[PDB]
Amino acid sequence: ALTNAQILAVIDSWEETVGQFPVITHHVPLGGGLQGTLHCYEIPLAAPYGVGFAKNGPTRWQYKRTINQVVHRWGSHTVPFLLEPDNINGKTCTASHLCHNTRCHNPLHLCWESLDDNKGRNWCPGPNGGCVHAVVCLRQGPLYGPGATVAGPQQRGSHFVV
Amino acid sequence: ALTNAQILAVIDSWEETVGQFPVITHHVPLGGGLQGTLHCYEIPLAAPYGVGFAKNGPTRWQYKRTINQVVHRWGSHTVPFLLEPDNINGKTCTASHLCHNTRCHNPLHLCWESLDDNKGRNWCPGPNGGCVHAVVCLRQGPLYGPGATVAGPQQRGSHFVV
DNA sequence: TTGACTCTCTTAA
DNA sequence: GAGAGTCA
DNA sequence: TTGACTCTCTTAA
DNA sequence: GAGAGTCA
Ligand SMILES: [Mn+2]
Ligand SMILES: [Mn+2]
Ligand SMILES: [Zn+2]
Ligand SMILES: [Zn+2]
Ligand SMILES: [Zn+2]
Ligand SMILES: [Zn+2]
Repeated sequence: ALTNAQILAVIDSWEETVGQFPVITHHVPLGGGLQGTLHCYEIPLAAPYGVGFAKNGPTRWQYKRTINQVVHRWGSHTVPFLLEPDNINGKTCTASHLCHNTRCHNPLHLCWESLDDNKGRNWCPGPNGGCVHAVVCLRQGPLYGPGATVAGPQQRGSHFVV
Repeated sequence: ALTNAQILAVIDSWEETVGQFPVITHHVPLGGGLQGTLHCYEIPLAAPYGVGFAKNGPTRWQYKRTINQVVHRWGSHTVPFLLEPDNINGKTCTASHLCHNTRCHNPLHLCWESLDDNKGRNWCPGPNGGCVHAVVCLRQGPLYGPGATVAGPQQRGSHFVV
């Protein structure tokens, strides 16, 4: 089993490599009509991606290191959290982008939480619009808003009450 | 079926059968520290479910009718919206429970919207807690809250900024 | 040991 | 959140 | 014609 | 949002 020192070494080599990714400045809604700035460290669109990185899906990557002749591989956004509990309330922990930008590997833009918590950030009003996430959102969720519902609740007869 | 008359007949028959489903009262959070009452028309747990209904999944049902000697079948919650566009902005329209209760077939608890709009209601603060859905929520979403994030954004070195 | 591909899987609407 | 097939 | 089962699929995290 | 195989 990899030691804590060895894991810290993986985390450090990961940070070293990701820190050299292109840094892209994005202006983002914070909620409450305010705008803020996020700096994403974006993995390249095509190979080569950086030492240890490889693409396993359109918006999926993995980080790989070989330690004492054994190959180890992790989801590319999971590496910052290798020393954290990997489940909570019986739910698997997932890497969760506070910037909602999959290519970003900035660990200051990631948290470690259930898939439900993760998904729900998409509709959050944002840190200046009423976010109640204990680990606060960095921005308003991209899907926040009135929605585009096509048809509302309705009945033709009188069989129902709300 | 194809004709408006035939579609109205399907909707009316569906409403008549669903109108005989047991009415179950559910007290629900509305947001803002307030609570309300919903009356769900709940499909039975086991066969027989009602004329035209059959279960295709633990929480999935279908409605079927024979028109012009041909069998026509729909997802059991889609029938109220058979006269509505089946897509919006190129995204498939889905039946969406405002009461977050799958067994419920009360059309006054259903809306017709994209899967994203549908999902996002799970985290809405609710009609008295700040819901901005244009077709308003009937209750606070069951997943609204601070979440249970295990680890927040963090770095070991000094390569990153927010 | 490393890169660049390949494949399938999870969850809850 | 969906569609469709197999039997009786 | 109607009922009661079976199977796999879609989406975007 | 994930894990794992192949080949050189
Ligand atoms: Mn996310
Ligand atoms: Mn729903
Ligand atoms: Zn980012
Ligand atoms: Zn938030
Ligand atoms: Zn209901
Ligand atoms: Zn709402």
